[PDB]
Amino acid sequence: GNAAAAKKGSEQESVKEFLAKAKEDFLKKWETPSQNTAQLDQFDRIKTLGTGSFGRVMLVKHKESGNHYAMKILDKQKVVKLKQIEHTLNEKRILQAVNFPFLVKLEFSFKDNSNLYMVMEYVAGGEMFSHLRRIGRFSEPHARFYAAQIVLTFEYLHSLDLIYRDLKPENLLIDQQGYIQVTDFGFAKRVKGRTWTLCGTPEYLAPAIILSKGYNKAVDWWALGVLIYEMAAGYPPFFADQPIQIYEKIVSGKVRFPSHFSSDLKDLLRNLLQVDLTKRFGNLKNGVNDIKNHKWFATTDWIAIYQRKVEAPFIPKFKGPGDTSNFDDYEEEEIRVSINEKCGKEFTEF
Amino acid sequence: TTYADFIASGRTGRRNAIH
Ligand SMILES: Nc1ncnc2c1ncn2[C@@H]1O[C@H](COP(=O)(O)OP(=O)(O)OP(=O)(O)O)[C@@H](O)[C@H]1O
Ligand SMILES: [Mg+2]
Ligand SMILES: [Mg+2]
Repeated sequence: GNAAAAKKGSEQESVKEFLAKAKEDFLKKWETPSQNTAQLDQFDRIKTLGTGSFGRVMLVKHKESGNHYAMKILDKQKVVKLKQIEHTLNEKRILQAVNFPFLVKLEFSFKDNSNLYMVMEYVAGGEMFSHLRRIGRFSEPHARFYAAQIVLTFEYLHSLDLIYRDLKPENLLIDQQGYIQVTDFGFAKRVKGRTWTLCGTPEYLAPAIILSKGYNKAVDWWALGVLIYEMAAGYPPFFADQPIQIYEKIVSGKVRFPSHFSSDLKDLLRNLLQVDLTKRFGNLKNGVNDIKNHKWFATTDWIAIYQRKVEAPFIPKFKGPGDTSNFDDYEEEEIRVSINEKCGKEFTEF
Repeated sequence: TTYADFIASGRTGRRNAIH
């Protein structure tokens, strides 16, 4: 009624101011990035928490404090070979400048002759991926709880002219309170307007990215559509054995929903998985509000989510500091450091 | 079922990014 209208109308003026102060803070750091804030020997390398097509993330304990952290290690030479120089510079420069409840915090960063290091706060709950695959699928309220956090995060990121570009269960972690911690800013980019790089993860690529067309922040909203679908169904809306097969499905414009999906969920998803980006939710005149006001999110207290006052639907087990039981095991490898500095000029600003 | 077809496919494990 007239009460909700006032509540919604007022809250928007508030988030408006919030975002305003947030941009000031961000800009300050974006213009003058922190650099060389620690060194390799101040940490003891414990175990590999995960690997990607780019780096290795290892659990580590800070010697002069005992505190644990998640350290991402990138081989400078490999970065160059995979043509990820600018992306890597974007990754660190952006990650060190952002500040939001659901974004993993970058504690320190530095480099040596061979590698680039990004020391993050260790999120011990494990990837959303493992829990999702183990459980099968999340109930709509469970999926909604996480979705709401992604919506707020993208509102934040997008307001700073940042595009995320790699939303997936694998890049989302659960903290001790059962809340989300977005990691992997490898494809994050500060850009006003269209961009063209082919990047992301197959199952989550928007049609524009696949068709080598320029694209904008709307790809993140499409990715959200895929995330919610996968979280609620247990499998992706577009899957196959080869990426190209997945791509043909993505651009086709055809999506089928499980019989157990609610009417509200299907409607929201048809709007997010909208091939026509001019008709896609999050990219219309009212932007992100079209999503926040959508029926599927009717029971979502957005301000409460931001304050982390909502009881999480699931809280991972934590047997104390250094506990990596929520992560798969990986084959280890010595962290080699050449006596010769590699790709110095390329990574000067890191 | 769709879920059975997914579970039997080659991409049910952790997915790495492409570039
Ligand atoms: N702060 C953290 N706390 C705990 N685990 C983390 C943290 N950051 C990353 N990880 C784990 O390490 C993995 C690898 O990190 P990341 O995704 O950034 O590597 P990547 O090379 O960029 O992977 P991708 O193929 O998606 O590009 C993550 O999937 C996650 O399991
Ligand atoms: Mg990743
Ligand atoms: Mg990455």
